[PDB]
Amino acid sequence: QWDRLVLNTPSFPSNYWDKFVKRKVLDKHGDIFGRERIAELLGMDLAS
Amino acid sequence: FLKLKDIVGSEAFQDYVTDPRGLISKKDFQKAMDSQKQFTGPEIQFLLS
Repeated sequence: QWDRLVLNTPSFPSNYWDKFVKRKVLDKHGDIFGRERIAELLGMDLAS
Repeated sequence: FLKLKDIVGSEAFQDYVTDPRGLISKKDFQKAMDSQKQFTGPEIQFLLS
């Protein structure tokens, strides 16, 4: 419940070295939930 | 026809159903399947048929 706060944060992986997590998750679950719900949840802009 | 029963149970489908009686539209069922991105285009066409 508390973790639900860092998901949209621009710096979610600040200590963990995997900086591709947001993309990996987006592409893997993107077809089922769309590319806009995952983008909203992870605070990542596809337009960007 | 096994995945069909699952999607019909899936709330996403029940949500895409706006008609109170329950019967979604042929164009609207096309949408429910489109959402799950499970059945492929021709598969959805066959299900509609």
